[PDB]
Amino acid sequence: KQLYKQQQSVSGVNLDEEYGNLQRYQQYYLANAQVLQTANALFDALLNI
Amino acid sequence: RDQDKQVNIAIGSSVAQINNYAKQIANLNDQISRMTGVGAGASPNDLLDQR
Amino acid sequence: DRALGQKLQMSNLVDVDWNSVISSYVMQQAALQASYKTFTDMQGMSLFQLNR
Amino acid sequence: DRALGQKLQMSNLVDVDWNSVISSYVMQQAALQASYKTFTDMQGM
Amino acid sequence: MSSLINHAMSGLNAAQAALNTVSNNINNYNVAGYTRQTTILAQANSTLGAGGWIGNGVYVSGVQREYDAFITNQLRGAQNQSSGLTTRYEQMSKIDNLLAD
Repeated sequence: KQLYKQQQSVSGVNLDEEYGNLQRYQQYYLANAQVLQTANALFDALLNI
Repeated sequence: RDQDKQVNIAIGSSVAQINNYAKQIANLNDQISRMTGVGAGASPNDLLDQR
Repeated sequence: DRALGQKLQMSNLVDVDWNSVISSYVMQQAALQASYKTFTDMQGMSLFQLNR
Repeated sequence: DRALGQKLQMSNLVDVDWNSVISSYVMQQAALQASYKTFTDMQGM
Repeated sequence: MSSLINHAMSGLNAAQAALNTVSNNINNYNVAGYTRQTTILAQANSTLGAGGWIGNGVYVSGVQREYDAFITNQLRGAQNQSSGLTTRYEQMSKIDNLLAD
């Protein structure tokens, strides 16, 4: 049992760091999408000229 | 006994990726020098990071 | 009687002292939930506030 | 007493340990909740 | 250049892929045999314009397996003993139970 748990320590999903990561990367994805809209406004202004 | 043996395996594992790391740093030297050669002072951000 | 004394001394060397451990257990439980709350809420508000 | 021994030896094979299964049951329920939250977020995209 | 949109699409794709990976860490969780998988990120390739920090975006450089050999292999023998000596004791119990009283 001890050695199985020692294997799990490295291998086993810890479920906390991953959950926090899930949030962290949603933020990143939103950051990307919004940035696209800004470039859209930029070439909108250029087009409207 | 066997866990000291496995400590010996870990030593080889450590050396194993050291070789390749050194190799890619050599490649990075090559490319960074080349890019500055053409760059006139401008250089690649990404390669300076990677080094 | 000597044996009883000996196992008493053994105990001494190894204590549950149930009450101390579970009191600090509750303290740590509250601290844990507090820290997690900090992470979730703060991180959260700041994300969609900043993205906007 | 022979029959008693047989009776318990059968339990060794067939029976289920309540504690292990209930623990795994709760843990997998938590895993389900995790998977469902994952899905609803990813679909939120 | 189409850089303006391309930066965003690169980052968006990379984020989505990393999302899949972290999910894969979640979706399995309980099932034995799995090991946690971790992800790599790095800059985009050098269509460097004319030099300088024209990095053009990002990409995910695959996923890594958190895996081992010198405790992984060492695990098999311990499991072997667990079965064998446990069984030696367990069979004797098969008998002593009958004949003890």
